Amino acid sequence: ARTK
Amino acid sequence: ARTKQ
Amino acid sequence: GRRGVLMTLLQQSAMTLPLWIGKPGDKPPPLCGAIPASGDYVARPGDKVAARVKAVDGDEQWILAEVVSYSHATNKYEVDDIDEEGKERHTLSRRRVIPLPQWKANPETDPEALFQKEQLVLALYPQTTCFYRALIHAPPQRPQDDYSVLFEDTSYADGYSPPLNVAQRYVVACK
Amino acid sequence: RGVLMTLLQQSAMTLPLWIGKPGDKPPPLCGAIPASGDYVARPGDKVAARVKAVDGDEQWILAEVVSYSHATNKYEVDDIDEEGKERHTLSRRRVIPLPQWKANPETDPEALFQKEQLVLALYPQTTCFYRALIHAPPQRPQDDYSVLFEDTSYADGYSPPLNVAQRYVVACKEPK
Repeated sequence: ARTK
Repeated sequence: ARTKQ
Repeated sequence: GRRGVLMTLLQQSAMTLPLWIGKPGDKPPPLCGAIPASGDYVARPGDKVAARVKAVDGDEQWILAEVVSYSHATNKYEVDDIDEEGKERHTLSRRRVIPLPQWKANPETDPEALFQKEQLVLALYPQTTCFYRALIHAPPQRPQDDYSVLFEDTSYADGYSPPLNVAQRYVVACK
Repeated sequence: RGVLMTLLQQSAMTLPLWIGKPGDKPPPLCGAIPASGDYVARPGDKVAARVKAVDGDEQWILAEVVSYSHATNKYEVDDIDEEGKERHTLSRRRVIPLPQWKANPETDPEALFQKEQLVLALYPQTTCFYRALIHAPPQRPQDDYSVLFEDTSYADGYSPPLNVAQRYVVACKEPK
């Protein structure tokens, strides 16, 4: 996943 | 029912 | 008399609403506090609801009512007014019935299951058995506490009532 | 990464409006209308999936259902980023189905989240969902929600209004  | 007066 | 009977009934239903007690990992269920019913939910005989009914003279009210039956043939409920003076059992479409919560949310463990400040809701107005548009003013701090709400009220210059208290049993979504 | 974001935005764009008919009510998974009781998402469906990292940290991510097993009552889902080891086996309560239709503000405003409602929303330029309050529901069929994300980098705890598509705003299943 791409996180903040 | 009882409504707002 | 009738007035006392009605106000007692309201207290009975508000006070007896069970508190949701989960354990770590559990989420609050549909109909706990502000968590909505599942899609396609059908309320059961005996469940309390807000029911949108017309009089013979035409004004629509959301009244406090109890489910009598639901017909899957016609997709209609029958509901009874909580007041004995309401002598008409109403046949209603699903969109005219909002289930009341079946659990209270504990603010100390499940605050996501409470309505947020300034959310629009339908709330039971004091000394009545009917629901009206309101904004949440403050959520309950403890399980025993009511919400405080500002009712829309055109008798006030700013269009809102002072804060008035409403139990979790009697605050539902206004959609 | 650029291509991933392109696909994700297109997925938001192509989510069909529920048209319905006059006299009708919106179905489960139109906009904010919750899934039916006991619903099982289907292979290929998009979901928010709550992934517990090895160190215990919990994050809701964008994923796609691979399978559901009656044997265990668990899903397999694939992280949308398709990177490295993408697959996760998860309990049902760790999976929230994304809406399958946009609610049309012009016909079904009752199927939109309302101002101040707590939601999980996909953060712009990420594949992760975070707690937010609704700032405004859309007023045109093509329009996003405006939301305020919880964000400790602001003294008052909230972001400025940020836009998130209907496909990527769901009910808040996350404690603070």
